[PDB]
Amino acid sequence: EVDLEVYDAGVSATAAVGQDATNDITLTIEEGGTTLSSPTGQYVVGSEVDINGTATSSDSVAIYVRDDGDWQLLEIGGDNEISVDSDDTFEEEDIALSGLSGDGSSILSLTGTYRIGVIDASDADVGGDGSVDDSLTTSEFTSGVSSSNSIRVTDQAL
Amino acid sequence: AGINPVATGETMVIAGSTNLKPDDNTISIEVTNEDGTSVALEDTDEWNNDGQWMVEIDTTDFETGTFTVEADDGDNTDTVNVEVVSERED
Repeated sequence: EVDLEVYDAGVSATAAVGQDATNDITLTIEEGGTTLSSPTGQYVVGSEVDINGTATSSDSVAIYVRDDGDWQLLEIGGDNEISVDSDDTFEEEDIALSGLSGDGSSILSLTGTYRIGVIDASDADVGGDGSVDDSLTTSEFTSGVSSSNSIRVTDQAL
Repeated sequence: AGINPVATGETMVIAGSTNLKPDDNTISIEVTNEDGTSVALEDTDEWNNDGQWMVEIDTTDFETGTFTVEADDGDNTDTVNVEVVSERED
């Protein structure tokens, strides 16, 4: 819960901290459940896949890969961020997960079961950086608004 | 109390104790098989002033064997083993 308090007309800004509010109004705030939709379950190594999901209460998001260790970032874009529309939805289609420079791409380039997660770009950085941090640990990824899904990359078929 | 083997396909729960502030902190739970492959990841940050936090995990895709559950609060790590079985005795 959070409240807005109006004060008496003519009161100064500095002095208004002392007197009681003439009136106030309260309202509640809730978090946003950002999540991914497209990359989940089965996946084919080297195949280009679409990325989409919801990012309510976020403006930019980042994608990380995990396998018994820290979350590694993928260089999907130049800024490593995906913009969020007015509908709280983000999408970046036709990206090659296994064809990226980041260590997460190399991890996904070998057949097996892994985890892929999405995090807020604002919560992505941990040192005041203007861009997304390269690596985040489990605690940093979990603390911020984030979600994860189980992925399983398999060999190609012809 | 204690450890109870879980028949695969149903829902399992874990109850633990912590001293951290609920809202500002969180507990990360990782489940791995015998080979150590990550099979389930869960987290929570809601507990009352009793210090008890409960986490629920699905056992549909779990194999049979001594799986490992690891709880991390960001500062310390605790490990435990639970025998996932196809069916229990009752």
